[PDB]
Order: sequence, then C-alpha cells, then structure tokens
Amino acid sequence: NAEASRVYEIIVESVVNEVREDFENAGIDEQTLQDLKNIWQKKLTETKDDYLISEGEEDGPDENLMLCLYDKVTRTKARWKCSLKDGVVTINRNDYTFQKAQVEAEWV
Amino acid sequence: VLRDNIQGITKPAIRRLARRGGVKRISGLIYEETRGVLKVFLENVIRDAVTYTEHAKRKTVTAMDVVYALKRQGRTLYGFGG
Amino acid sequence: RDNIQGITKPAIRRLARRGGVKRISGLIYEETRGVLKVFLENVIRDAVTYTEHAKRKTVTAMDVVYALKRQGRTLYGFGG
Amino acid sequence: SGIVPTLQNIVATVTLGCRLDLKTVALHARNAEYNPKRFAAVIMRIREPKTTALIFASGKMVVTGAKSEDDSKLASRKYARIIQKIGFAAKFTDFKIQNIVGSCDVKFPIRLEGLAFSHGTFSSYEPELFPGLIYRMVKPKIVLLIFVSGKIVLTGAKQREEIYQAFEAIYPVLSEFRKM
Amino acid sequence: KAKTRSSRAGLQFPVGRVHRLLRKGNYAERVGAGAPVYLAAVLEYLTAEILELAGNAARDNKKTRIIPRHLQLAVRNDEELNKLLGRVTIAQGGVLPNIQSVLLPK
Amino acid sequence: RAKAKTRSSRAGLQFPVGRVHRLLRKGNYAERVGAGAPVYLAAVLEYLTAEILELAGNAARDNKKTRIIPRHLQLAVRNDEELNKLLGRVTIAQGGVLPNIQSVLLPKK
Amino acid sequence: GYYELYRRSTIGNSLVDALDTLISDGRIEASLAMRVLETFDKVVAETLKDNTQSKLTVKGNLDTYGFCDDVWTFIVKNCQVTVEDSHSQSVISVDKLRIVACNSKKS
Amino acid sequence: KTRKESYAIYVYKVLKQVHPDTGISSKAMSIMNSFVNDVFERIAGEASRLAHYNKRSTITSREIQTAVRLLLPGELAKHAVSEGTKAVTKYTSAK
Amino acid sequence: RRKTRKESYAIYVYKVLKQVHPDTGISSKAMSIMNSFVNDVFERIAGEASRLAHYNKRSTITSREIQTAVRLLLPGELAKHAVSEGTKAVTKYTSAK
Amino acid sequence: PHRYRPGTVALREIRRYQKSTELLIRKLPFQRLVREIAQDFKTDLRFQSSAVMALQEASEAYLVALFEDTNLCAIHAKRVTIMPKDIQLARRIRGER
Amino acid sequence: KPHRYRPGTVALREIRRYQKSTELLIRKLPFQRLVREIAQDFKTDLRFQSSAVMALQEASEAYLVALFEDTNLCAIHAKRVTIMPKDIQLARRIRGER
DNA sequence: ATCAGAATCCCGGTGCCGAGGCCGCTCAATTGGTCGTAGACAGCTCTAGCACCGCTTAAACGCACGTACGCGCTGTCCCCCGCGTTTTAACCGCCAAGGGGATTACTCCCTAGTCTCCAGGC
DNA sequence: GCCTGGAGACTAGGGAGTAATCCCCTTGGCGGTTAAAACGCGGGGGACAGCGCGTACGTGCGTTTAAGCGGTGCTAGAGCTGTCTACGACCAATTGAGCGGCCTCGGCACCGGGATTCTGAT
Repeated sequence: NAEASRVYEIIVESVVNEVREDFENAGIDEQTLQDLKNIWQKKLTETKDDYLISEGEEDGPDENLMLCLYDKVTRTKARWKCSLKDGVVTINRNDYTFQKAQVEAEWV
Repeated sequence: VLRDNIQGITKPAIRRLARRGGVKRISGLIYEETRGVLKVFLENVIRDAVTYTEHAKRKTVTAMDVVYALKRQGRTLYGFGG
Repeated sequence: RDNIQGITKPAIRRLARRGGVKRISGLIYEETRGVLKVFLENVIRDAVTYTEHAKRKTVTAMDVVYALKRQGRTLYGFGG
Repeated sequence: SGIVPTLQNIVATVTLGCRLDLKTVALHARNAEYNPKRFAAVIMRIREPKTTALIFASGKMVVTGAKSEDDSKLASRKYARIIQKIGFAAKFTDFKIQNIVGSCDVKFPIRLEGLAFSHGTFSSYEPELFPGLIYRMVKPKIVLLIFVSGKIVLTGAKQREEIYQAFEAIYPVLSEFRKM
Repeated sequence: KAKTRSSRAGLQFPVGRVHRLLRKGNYAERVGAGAPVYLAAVLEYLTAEILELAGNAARDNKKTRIIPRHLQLAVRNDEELNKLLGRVTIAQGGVLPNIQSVLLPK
Repeated sequence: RAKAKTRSSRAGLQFPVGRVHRLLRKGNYAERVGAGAPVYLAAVLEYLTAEILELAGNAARDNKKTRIIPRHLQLAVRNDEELNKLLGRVTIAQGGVLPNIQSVLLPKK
Repeated sequence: GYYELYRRSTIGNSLVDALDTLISDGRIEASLAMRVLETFDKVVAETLKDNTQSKLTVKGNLDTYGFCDDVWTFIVKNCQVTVEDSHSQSVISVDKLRIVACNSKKS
Repeated sequence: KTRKESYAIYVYKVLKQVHPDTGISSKAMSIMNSFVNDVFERIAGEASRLAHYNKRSTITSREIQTAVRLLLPGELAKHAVSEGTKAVTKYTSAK
Repeated sequence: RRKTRKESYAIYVYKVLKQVHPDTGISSKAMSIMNSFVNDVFERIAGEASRLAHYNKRSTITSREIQTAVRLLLPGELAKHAVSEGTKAVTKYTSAK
Repeated sequence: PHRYRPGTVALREIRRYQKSTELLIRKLPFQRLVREIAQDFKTDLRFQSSAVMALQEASEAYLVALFEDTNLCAIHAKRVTIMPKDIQLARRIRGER
Repeated sequence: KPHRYRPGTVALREIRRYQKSTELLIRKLPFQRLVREIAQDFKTDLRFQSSAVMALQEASEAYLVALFEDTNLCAIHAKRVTIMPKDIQLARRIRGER
C-alpha cells in the first residue's frame, strides 16, 4: 500500500546511489544509471507424480511467494509454529513488506 | 504463542529460583532482568567451554570442558569430575 | 593498643571522600577501623606465614605482594 | 478381563542395500528434512497413512507412527515406491518389526505405593522423577508404564501377542491394588 | 616383604599415588619424600572431617546414605569448611533453609 | 659459525623471546616447551605493553606531561573497559581512582 | 558468503528482467550486471532488517514442507493472513502460500 | 588408556572408620572425588609457588605444611598440620 | 661487592614506549608497575597453558596452548588482536631461521 | 471461598524449595537455550548430557546466589519486593558489572 | 556575619580534590604502628621492610576506598546520602566477606 | 541579576633529583650437533548424541480480583558539617649502631632414574 | 593363576644445609615545626516515622501445552592403539645483550602572584 511504496522508494534510491561508483570505476557513463532506474520504476508501476516437487516452476503473477529468513523452527505433532523474519510477500497482485512474522501450520 | 528460547526460562522457573534464594516478593521486570543476566553468564561460560573444546580438536562439548571453564573463574563445581 | 585509634576520623573521612561519599555517620569510623583491622590481620597473617616459610624474621615487600595475590588483590608497584 | 489393548504406533526397520546420496533424495522428494550436521539422515513424512521415515546413509530406513502392522508395511511400500521415483534403485530386504506400543485404560483408580512396596526389588517407583512407575518384567520382556489415573502403556513388544499376554498378566495385579 | 607407604605412615590414602601425581603434575623438578606422606595425611583428615559432618547431617535427616544434600549441609553448616569452600558449588546440594527475619509473618 | 641473531629480531619483536623461553622452561609449567610458544607469548606481552603504554602516553598528554606516572597508568587502565576487565582484581599503587561523583550527590536549583 | 535469497522477489524479478533487457541491448558487460545484482541483494537485506514496521500473522493448513541446504520451504494452504498498515488488521484468504526461508547466519 | 583414576576405595575406607553403618551415593562419590582432587591441586599449586618463591626446586614437608597453613582456615590448618606431622613422624620412625 | 643481576622488562617496556610514544618518558614507579604487569600476565598465560596441556594429557606447551590461553584470559577484542600479533610473529619467525 | 493470606504461600514455596535439591529450570528449554548460545561461537556443536546438566547446576547456583544478594539488598532498602535495580546493585557490588 | 558554605559543598570539594590526587590518605606512622601491633600476634620480634609497610598501606587504602564506593552505592540504593555501618555490612556481605 | 569572598587554576622563576644515556663486564642466549620420545596421523572400535514416535500429566499461562506495599508527601528533631581555636604528633633531617639478609664456599644427604620383584584386584 | 602401578635396592649428581662475612637497611633517638587532628558550637538538612493512595503483584481457577518418560536407530565422533618422524632436551663453546654503576641535565615540583571560577547571600 503506502508503506510498501515508500520502502520500495528507499530501496530504489539507495541501490542507484551505491551502484554508480563501480560503473564509473570501469568506464560506464552515468546515462545508464538513469536508463536502468526509469525502466525499472516503470515495470514496478505497471505490474502493480504429485510427490515429486522437482517439476516446480514460477506459475506467474497469480502465485503467492514468501522470501524471508527464519529465526527458529519449533516441532509439534499437529501444530507447526515457525517464527519468520525479513519477508516480502505478494498476494493478489499487491506487495506487503514485514520485518517479522509468525506462521502456524497444521499437519493434516 | 511461540516465544524465543531465552523466554523458555519461564516465569515460574525464575520464581522458583527466587523462592530458593529466599525472595518472598518478585516484581514483574525481575524476570526479564534475570533472563538477561542468565544469558550473559551462559554466554561467558559456554564461550570458555567451547574454547576449551576447540583446543582439544573435539566437536562435542564435554562436561569436563564446562568444569574447567567454571574453575578458572573461581565458580568451582563439584560432581562432574575433578 | 591505641594504635587502631591512629586511623583517625579525618583519615577515614578522606578515604570516604576518595570513595565518593558526601555524608558520613559517626559510627562509620569504628566500623571502618574494625574492617581495616580484619583485613590487616588476614594480609599480615599470610605475609608472616610466607616470611616464616623462608626462615626469615623480616617481612619483605615480596611477602606482602604474594599474600595479596592469593587473596585476589594483586598489587603492582612493589616488585614481582 | 474385558479390555483389549489397541495398537497405535509400530516401529519398523527396513534395509535397502545400496548406499544413498541423500542430497538428491532431499532435493527431489517433498516433506523431507535433511540437516546433515545435526543428524546423518533425512526425516520424511507422508500424509496418508501418517508415518515418519528416517532414511540413513547406509540404506537402512526406520518407519514409525503406524496404527497397524499391515499399515506399517503398506507405508513402507509407499516409501519404497517414491524412493524408486527419486531415481535410486534398491530392493527391500530383512523387513522386521522390533517394537510396537499399546495403550489401554482399566478405568479404575489404582494405588501405586502398594505396587512399589510389593515389587521394590522387581520394579522401581520415583514420584518426583515421574508420576508413574516403570514395571520391568523378565518374562515377557515388556516395560510397563503404570499411572494413578489407570492408563497403562505397553511397550517393548516384537509382536502383538507378547503385549497381549503381558496385559493379561498385569490385570490381576492391578485389580489387587484397586481403590475402594 | 614389601609394605605400602600408607601403612608405614599409618594412613588410608595412597602415599604412592600422591607422590606420582606430585611428580607428574609439574610442580617442581624434585619432590621430597615427606611431601606425599604429609599431603596424604592432610587430604585424609579433610575427607574424614567432611564425611563425619555429612554422616551427622544424614543421621539428622534419618538417612543411612550420604547424598549431595548431606554434603551441602556439612559444608554450609560448618563455618571453617564454608570459608574453605566458599567459591565452590556442590551439584544437587541445594541451599541452607534460611529465611530472612523481615519476611517472616508479623 | 654465522653471526648470532637474537630470536626477538627473527620474530620482529622487542620483548626477549629467549628470556621468555628460559622462564617457561624453568617455571615448571610442562616438561617440554615448543619453539613458537615463547615467540607467541613475547608478541602478546609486547602487544599488551603497547596498548597500556599508548593509552598512558595519551593520558600523560592530557595532563600536559611527558613522563608516565602511576596515575597515568591507572587512568589508562580504568578508562578502557576491556583493560579494566583484565585488571579488575589488580591494585595499581599510587594510581588513585577515577574521578566519578554520583549524580544524586550534586547540588540542585 | 552472502545470501542470494531475494533474487526471486517481485522487485528482484523486475531487476533481473531489466538487466536482461540491458544485456540484450549490450550497453554494459554481464559481470557488472552480476555485481549490480549482488549489491541489490545486500541493500535489500539491510533495509528489510530495519526500515519496515508492519505486523502480520498467517493462520493456515500446511500442505508440504521441505528443509534442504539450510533452506526451509513451506507450502501453506488456505491461509488467514491479517496485515496491518503502518499508517488496521486486514483479513485476506489466500488459497496457497509458498514460504521460502533461510537461517539468519549460515555456516 | 582405558583405565581411569579415582579415590573411591580410600574414601570408602575413611567412611567405614568414621561412620561404620553409613553408605554414600555415587553422585556424592563424584563430589568427594572432585573435592579431593581440587584440594590436592590447590595445596600442590601453593606449595609449588612457595618453592618457586624461595628459589628451591623441591617440594618438601615444609612447603606442604606452609601451603596447608595458608589455604586452610585456622582450626582446620592446625589439625591438618598436627595430622601431617604425626604421619611424617610415624613414617620416618618406621623408615 | 657487586650486586647480583636482577632481570627486569624495563628496557623492553622502554623500547615499546619509544615506539608508540617517541617523546614520552616513564618514571621508575611506573616502570615497576609495568614490570609487575608483564610478570603477572606472563604467569597467568603460562599457568593457563600448563593447565591446558595437563587437561589434554599433553606434555608440551606450544603456540596452540598459548593462543588458546590468550583467547581464554584476554577480553574478546584484546584476544583477537593479541592472537593476530602472535600469529604474525610466529609466521615471520618460522619463515626465517 | 477461603483465600490464603498474602505471603503465606510465598513462604511455603520458600521452605519447600530450600528443603529440596531438584533443578528448578525445565531441562529441555535450558538445553535449547544452551545450544542457541553455543551456535554463535562454533557451529555444529554437539553437547554431552552431563555437560548440559553441569551448565544447569551452575546456572541455578549462580541465580540462587544472585537472588539471595538481591533479597538482602532489597531488605536493606526497607522493602520486600525485589526490583531490577536491586539485581543491578548486587551485581555491581559483586563485581559482575 | 562571617562567610559560610552550605553543608555538602565542601564535602563535594574534598571528593573532587582527593579523587584528583594520588597521595596516601592515612598517616604513615599510625598505620605502621598498627601493622606492627597486629604482627605481634603472629610472630614476636618481627621486623618490617619500609616497602612492605608501604605496600600494605596502598593495599589497605585501595581496599577501603573500593569498600566506601560500594557502601556509597548501596546507601544511594536505599534513597539515602549518609552512609551507616549497615551499608558497610551489606557491601561486605554481597562481596562474600562475611 | 548581582557581587564579593574564597577556592582553584595558570603563568613564570628557581632548583633538584631522578631518569636517561654511556661504559664495562659477565653470563645467559645463540649456534651447531646428537638423540630419544611425544605427537601427528591413519586405522579400527563401539558409545552415546541427535533425530523420530506417542502418551500422560503436571506445569505454564491467561485472566479476575483484591489487598499489601512501594512510593510520594509532610513534619520533626538530631546529629553531621563547616569553621574557628587549640593542641599534638607526624614528618624531615640527621646520626648511630647493629642485626640480619644476601653471598660464597664446602659437603653430604636425598631424590631421580633404572631395574626387578610384587601384591591386591579379577 | 594373570597382571598395572607400587615397593625395594642401588647409584650418582646436585640441591640444600651449614658456616663465615659483609654491608645494607632497619630500628632507635632528638629536635623543630607545622599542618593535621581534636574539640566546641550552631544550624540546617537529611534520616526517619507516619499517612495515604493506587497499583502492581500474589492467589486461585480453568485451559492449554510442552516437559518428561520410555523406547529405538544409527552413525558421527570419542577413544584407543600402532608407527614413525620431526622436534625439543641437552651440551659445549662463544660472545653480545643486558645489568650495575656513574654522571648529568631537564621534567617536574615548590613557591608566589595574578586571573578565573564558583558559591551564597542579596
């Protein structure tokens, strides 16, 4: 929503700033920095047997994926509690960013 | 609710430790303060014991390693080897 | 004898001032004389033990430093 | 008596022969947990029937959590079928069930102190260590867990028959120490 | 015939083993003959004292078997041995049953 | 026979590797002493000496002095947290104490 | 010795296609592109570590799980996710969620 | 080597002479073994330090006696010294 | 007669001082304090290495035991930098004769 | 119904737990805590049972002695309830902090 | 009227002065006489090196100063300023000296 | 705010003794060689540490409620602090004497080292 | 009857005991004198007792949950053993580095005087 857009803007500004030094160190003009940033911004704006899991591929925009870190994992027979950290999630073509999350899972 | 491992030192455990120490009445922040103190103490003793272990080229922390770690700091412990 | 009274009220007051004390009760002086007497008996007992082990009749500075070292009060500035 | 214990968990072992490269098994298979440093095995679970397979380096696999013995072997068949799907070729051999655990309730209060006093050399009771008393029998070699509520745990049995006679044997002793 | 050094000294502790541990423990290049005898006597006396007080504590609790609780009572109840073992923890020993007077009911 | 070279010069140290080796051998610490043990120990002693002497020279500069006195060593030790941990049970003669007054004792308006 | 985890993220996905389009153009060398991706991973990790305040809870069935190479991969079913914006809890019912995880510090 | 080293037999003998009809737990045995080892190590270290202070190279009865005086409290030191000198006298008499 | 030699770390402390502070001097009492400090840290590290060699049934004190004793006694930052200096010195000494 | 007067049950627990010798911290959360702490130093460390038991005995002894000092210095302030400033005072006097 | 300083101003001035300085705060002949009387109880006809009495005095003054720091801290803990002997007894109890 | 007195800081001058450098000497560190043994390393064994299960049950936890207590406020009185005056003994210097600590030299007993028997534990 | 430390005998070298010496350093005394301790007083401000209030902490009760038990698996890794080789003890000759003594001059200390700061009453 608002918070996700603001944080994404911090990532954009910080990365574009930090990256330029290596580009200049090797002879790459400052025009490329602008080109990469503008096109990158445009794409963000517009975009917003059964056992064998080896044949797994990104379904597309529809799929919901969590990239996060795990503090620790607890073991229970039915409940599967798990503390998670530093995660960005995308559900129903919307982006929600968090520092920590708690997931409780059920072992059918 | 899932809690941190340091929170695994539950409030009744700290209260029992206080009762053995003679503490009739306990505040509400004594639990967090005691968890922090215990974490610091355990960090020091386990760091010393893991150093003793790494010197012996072992991958398992031995009870004698903990006894030697405790003995240098003067907090001697009887009952796990001499 | 009267020598424990030689640790005077101003001397104990100065020691408290170095310790950061702003107000001293009248009984701190006798309490401090007792504490100092106990400490000195411990340290001088150990020092005279070290001296007697060396079959000497003079308490050297090394006896005092050695005695303090095993009471955990390591002293720098007098050798060893 | 009028009670028959119900088997809940079957602990079985199967050896597969050829040594396994666990990394491929962990990557290809689902519902797998392989932390190499802590433990030299992958923990694998299947929803239906609910079981837990521990697959080791040498090929020996351990199946637990099975309600019945035929259910346990069927679960092993499913594990063998999926491991064949992984890409490792192995043949099942030396199937045996070393331990099965049975739970039964007499539904009547019993006095643990009398049982402890009568069989003090034979069995040991320690209230603070455990609210139950362990009961070790020379014949049959079935460890028994006794409780004040009257829940009796049967463990240590190769086959169902062995626990069944052991429960039948324990029932008169339990009746003797009945309350009221 | 051969007689053990403990029987010669009149001790139960092994003078020979104490001598070995003194020689191998890197305390000096030479160890005197009287040193393991004296050290074994001191260790045996301290053992006898602690075990006597622990047996008294075990009789007080109507027990015939010294447990760590009785060793803790023996150490912490005697003043001299509490000074000696003031920085020592005894496993499964607990504490002395001491309650502060201010906390007692009015 | 080639010209004698001190072990400290070989190790690039100022502290005496040979004297530390002889003290380790005579100190009754073990029946044998490795070759790199006095080198390592002399390096550690030189580093700790350099740390305290640098901090004491800084303290002596702060007091507009060019000699290190026990007061400067005391200030250097007690002002650094790690060194004060290392020398917690240590008493420095003629060192004084750290200037420290509790805030409750200060006057009020 | 630095985590490659956030490459799959939508923001990360946007960067990888943009660099790929740039490489197709040929404006910059490919090794530099890899360098930029590594910088992105480092920057995103610290900003996630500190610059976010939102709180959320996932309540759901657990279809499948996996733990290989110190990576925890959970597939969670019929999640009841309650997310609060930093500037109220909002209940979203999502059919399937993939949880990809990694330990804070790898050995 | 597989063989280990413990003071259990001697502690048992002392227990029977002091209190004939009292046992001792195995945990209490580990505590007594570590106590004997710790007190031995303290006394031997103090005696070694003593011999180093006086530029000696031998641990004699005098260094053990002085280390007992220094480490043990007054009543314990007095009685342990009396025991040690009695044992050394008996040992030297029988030779 | 002539007084027998009494070895001290006075000249080595003075060399290290002239290295870190080329113009700063040191009193005799401060030199005695530094000598006591060097002796104290020496006997601490050496006693810890002796106990360390005795615990692992070994009979030689090497750079390994001295390094582990430095990790044990010294605080973490001090231990890390003392281990770095000792490792550098042992490396340079082994590289040469 | 009948309610016990405040402080009677606290004293009952004091007498009970000062009469006992059992461990007052549950062994499994303490073991998890030990392993977590140990992870930060060296990874993939295994722990002997007796090692965790010795760690738990030492931790309970340290915390009981700290609580005793905390109670003494809280009574010194003419109080009964112990606050964290009492722990900070006791630790400061002991030299821990 | 003569000039007067409010109570505690001069006490603080002495605190700053003696914390700034390093001399020994006990006179050396009374402390020496105390040391010799105490040593008369252990061995008779003892003699003391001058540096031994100086080391004893430095150790005693450092011990008393650290004790008064702990005493002041535990007095302030009781929301007080004046130290009584019960503060000293608390400090010695916590340090493991009683 | 203000001001005056008291205490501390700073600046300069003079002196004085202790630190810093030189020299002479001597003894401990260095170098080169030998030798014996500790430790590194590979290989075999077999124990126990780290998983899994599920059952049970007592312990943890959340909350309601009431009440002991902590903390803030107020009054009182007592005793510690500041200061002025008097007394005293610590400190400095100077001298003297003799005890005792350190040194050296000689001797002899005492402990390490080695080999051979042995004695309680199994 | 079969052993792993322990005791017995014997030898050789050196460490410790003992005796004489010397000179340092400790102990004892005198005197001046001055700063420090002791003593009296008065006041104020802080210790301490009482009160009061609300609040957080103890207690109980029902619910949940994880600690504890017991069993089993296996394999990593502790432990132990054999073998060899690098590495440290030892020894002897040498010699430069480190220490004792001596000198000398500058950092610091003591004195005194102005400037600055701080405290308390106004």
